[PDB]
Amino acid sequence: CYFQNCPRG
Amino acid sequence: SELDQLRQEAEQLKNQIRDARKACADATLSQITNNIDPVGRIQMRTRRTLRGHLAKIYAMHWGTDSRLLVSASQDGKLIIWDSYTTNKVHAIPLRSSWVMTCAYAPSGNYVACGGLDNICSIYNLKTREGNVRVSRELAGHTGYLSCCRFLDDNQIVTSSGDTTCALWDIETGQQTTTFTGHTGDVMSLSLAPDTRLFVSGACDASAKLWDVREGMCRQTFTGHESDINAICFFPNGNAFATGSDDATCRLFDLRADQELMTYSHDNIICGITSVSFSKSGRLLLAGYDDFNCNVWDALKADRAGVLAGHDNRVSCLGVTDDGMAVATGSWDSFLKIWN
Amino acid sequence: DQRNEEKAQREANKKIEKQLQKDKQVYRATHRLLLLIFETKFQVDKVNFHMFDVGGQRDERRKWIQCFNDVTAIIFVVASSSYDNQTNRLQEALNLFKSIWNNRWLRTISVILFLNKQDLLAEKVLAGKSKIEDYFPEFARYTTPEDATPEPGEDPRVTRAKYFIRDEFLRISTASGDGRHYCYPHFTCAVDTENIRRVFNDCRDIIQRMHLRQYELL
Amino acid sequence: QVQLQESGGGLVQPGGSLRLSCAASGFTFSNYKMNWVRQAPGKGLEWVSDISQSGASISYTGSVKGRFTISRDNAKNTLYLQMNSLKPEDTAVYYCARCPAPFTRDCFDVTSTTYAYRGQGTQVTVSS
Amino acid sequence: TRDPLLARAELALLSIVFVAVALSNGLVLAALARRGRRGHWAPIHVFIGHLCLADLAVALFQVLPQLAWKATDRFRGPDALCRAVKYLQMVGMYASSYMILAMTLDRHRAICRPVLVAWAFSLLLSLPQLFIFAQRNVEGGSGVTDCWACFAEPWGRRTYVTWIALMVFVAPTLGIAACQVLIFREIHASSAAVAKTVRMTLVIVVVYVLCWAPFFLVQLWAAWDPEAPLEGAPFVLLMLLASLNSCTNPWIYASFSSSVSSELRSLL
Amino acid sequence: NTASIAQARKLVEQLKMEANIDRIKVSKAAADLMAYCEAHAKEDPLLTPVPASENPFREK
Repeated sequence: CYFQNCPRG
Repeated sequence: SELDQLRQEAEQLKNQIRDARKACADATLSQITNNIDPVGRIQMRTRRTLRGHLAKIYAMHWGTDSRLLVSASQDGKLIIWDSYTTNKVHAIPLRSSWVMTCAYAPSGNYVACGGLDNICSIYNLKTREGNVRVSRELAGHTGYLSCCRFLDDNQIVTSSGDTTCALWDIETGQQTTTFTGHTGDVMSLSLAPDTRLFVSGACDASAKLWDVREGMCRQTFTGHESDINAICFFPNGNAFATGSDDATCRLFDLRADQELMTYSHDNIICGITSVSFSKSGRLLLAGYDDFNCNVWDALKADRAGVLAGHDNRVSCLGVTDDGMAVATGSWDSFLKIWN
Repeated sequence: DQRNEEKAQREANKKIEKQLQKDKQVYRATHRLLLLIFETKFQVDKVNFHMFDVGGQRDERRKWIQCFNDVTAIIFVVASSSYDNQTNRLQEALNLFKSIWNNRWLRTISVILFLNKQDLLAEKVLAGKSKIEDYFPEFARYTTPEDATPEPGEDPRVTRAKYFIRDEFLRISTASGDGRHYCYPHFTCAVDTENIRRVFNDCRDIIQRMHLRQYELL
Repeated sequence: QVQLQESGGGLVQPGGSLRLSCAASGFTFSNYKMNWVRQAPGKGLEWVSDISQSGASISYTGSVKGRFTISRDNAKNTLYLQMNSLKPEDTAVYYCARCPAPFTRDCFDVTSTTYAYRGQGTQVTVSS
Repeated sequence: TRDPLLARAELALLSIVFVAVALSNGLVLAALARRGRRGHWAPIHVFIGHLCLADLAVALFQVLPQLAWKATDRFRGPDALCRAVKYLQMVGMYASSYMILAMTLDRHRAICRPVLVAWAFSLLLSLPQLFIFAQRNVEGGSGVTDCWACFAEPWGRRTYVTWIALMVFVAPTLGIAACQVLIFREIHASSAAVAKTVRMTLVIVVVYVLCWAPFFLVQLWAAWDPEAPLEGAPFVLLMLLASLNSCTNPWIYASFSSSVSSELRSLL
Repeated sequence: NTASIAQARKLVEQLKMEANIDRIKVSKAAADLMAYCEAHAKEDPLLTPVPASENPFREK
């Protein structure tokens, strides 16, 4: 969830 | 040996004058300080801080007009802050660069700079535009101009790092009436609020009071083994309080010829640089080397209030000669004003 | 006036604030020190370090030298040559060193020093500037260091005298150590080139070593 | 007020069979350092000894290293020190100097022109 | 329980970053009460702590978006057009490492305005990834559209700015390596001060390396992830470091000179 | 810092010129002192803290 490195939810 | 026999005469007269001194030591304030009310608590918290500077303030002087503040720093600078416009106007560099003591004038036409440089500068003020000009610099007094005065906007008296005491004059720029009786290494002196009198500083503690005319017959104030840094008057033309470096303020009295009460009430192991009386003649604000300053009753000899805004020493402080603010100048570039 | 000159005050202090900022930044970048107000400024490697003497005042100085906060050096070294009439200046210098090494505010002052090398004939000239058993006994007993260089035309004592002074100086500095702190020896090798060169080297180490006294964990 | 009147000296041989002492006056002697300084013929401001905050380093100059001892005592209010057997027939007038600024363990100022807090002198030379 | 593990992890990280902020406040009170503000921070005091101001900025402007980007509440679509939002987040990562590089350069220039220099490096690097990752909306709530994870630029060229980021990573690593090796070499420029000064300098270097190692480890694992598992587990460690840096620098930086310890004992 | 021989001469001349100075009773001098102080004791806001009503530098 940084540099668009995130899972969902 | 004329030197030896004359010096022996000197101890003989010293013994006689000390006998007269002891005879004059008829009583002491005991009842007055015991039955009069303790002064009470003091807060005087952070009100006006001069965070502008960037060096170690070495001296300061409020102006009798209570308008603008001299601060003879160690940058080649000599700033002039303001009393009630919360800011500064004429931040004026210096020909030489390092000066210890400040000075000032009643009105605003002059302001001085006499300190480490060994030259008593006297600035000027034509207009508030940039690059504020310089008036007649004064020199000719060897050793750093330890502290010097402007009674009115025309007269200049100095006692400086030469173990002499001289009265120049701004225009003519020569000796007017010098004074030669002193032996220490002066580090501060102040002027009576009626301008008729200034009182010297000293290292051998003999904080002399001499009259501006010629230094008439007066007294040299023995005792008090540390240095004096902190002399200011209360509006009575008879007594002051030589602040101290061995923590021990005093209240020598010109009228009675005698010291009255030392302030060696412990919990303090530091020095004091400047003290100026709240003109009530009752409080006596002398600052202590730690980040705080502790009040001293002039008539009860009991500390009653704290003053903590610095971190390092406090190098010179002062009170407004109107009775509206007390200002403090440290070594840590911090110049504080308390209500 | 003030009912409208509020802008006058703000512009006055803002203008002089920019001027003051820049000028005292030129000051605050550069570095300075006492010496043998003569700003005989040198300049090397992106700084013109602000060298200056003080001589001229009287001798007793407890409050003048009190002024030197952030004035990072000692240099005074003497030899009691013809120019009695001359004797024991080191323990004057060394005493003064003890002073600057236990004063309340000179204590945080990374000191340095520069000796003299005209001591090629220490014991062979005048016997007063000479280090003999009548001046220092430590000198008579003392050994040689962990690195020597006895240069010719000198008695072995006249050679190792530089290191002996070094070790006495380190004595009063760190062997007494009253402050857990550091002092720097040197000497004159090439005038105005090696002198000032090592000045910059070990004075960048001075500011380094202040950086280590002041925020030690680099 | 600082009646730092000397005591001892005047005349003595290399035997040095004499003791020098001082006079203190009305202060926190239990917080001053001290030291004694003598006067070589004209330019004599050497640093003969000292005595730190009682119970600390007590150092001496190279000419007298290790040999002198310096006496401090609150009750007698008189700063003593012993002399003998090593150049005590000096023509150097001693001075019961006093390190200013008490409550910190340092001092300055062995200046060559009359000093503020130091005594007016202490004669010593060779008797007949 | 869509993200219970994520919720708990981010809450713990919230707590640690908040206490890092409190420590930063103690630090700024120290910088108020000692030695003066910035004229231009060449000497000692004024430089330290501006790093922790960077900490304040990154920590708070970090806790805001990272929590808030689950646009179930308080969001009808990103308020700042999904660009200025993550601005603060990644300028935070940058500026943090960059002013700690600044302290490297301080210790290097001294022993061998930089902060606006660092923020300058931050801004141009800030532009591209969010310029194209001001991304194409994907429907968050069946009729509500917010900026949602759309990419078309990064593979328009080779491997994207991540390698630039890790070169920026390695630069301070070698910076502290250099400073420690040179102070090591220095102690005998010409025996207890040496054994003293060795240990804590080694401490600084090792704590540096340990702290930003998780960037490297999460980077390598997330290189291992795109093919087989498509997981995001060690991201807990990644943001644990995102704090770790910004917080230990407060406390390690207290651990130098005891100035910060003495100030905390004075007031907080 | 004056060690000249004539420094003794000047000091003793000043001392002799101080052999006849004014003498004032300590008790009555101090009496006038605290009478003065108590007469003014209503002026300085530092002495008894009078609030910012009249004080200019009551800023934010």
